[PDB]
Amino acid sequence: AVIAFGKFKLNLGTREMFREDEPMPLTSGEFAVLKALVSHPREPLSRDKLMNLARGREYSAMERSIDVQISRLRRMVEEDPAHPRYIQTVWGLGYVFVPDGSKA
Repeated sequence: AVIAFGKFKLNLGTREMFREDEPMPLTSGEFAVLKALVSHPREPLSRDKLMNLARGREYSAMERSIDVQISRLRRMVEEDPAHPRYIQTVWGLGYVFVPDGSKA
């Protein structure tokens, strides 16, 4: 279902994410993008497959952005876009989502 954290809060079903209360809109592209990652936990996929997955039917076949999107996504989830937690960007791979942390 939705994805909430100790402080952060996210929900695809409602497409509403916030941290502590700060309401943040997640456009199709964004949500779809993240959703993709939230669709496959611990699954490293290339930047292409990233937007690709998000690029299904809904209006997500135009906003070709992942590096800029992810970065922004890594922020909302992690105030500090340097030391994330549920976002493990791999240059070799692409973008993996390891919740809590186990093995990149």
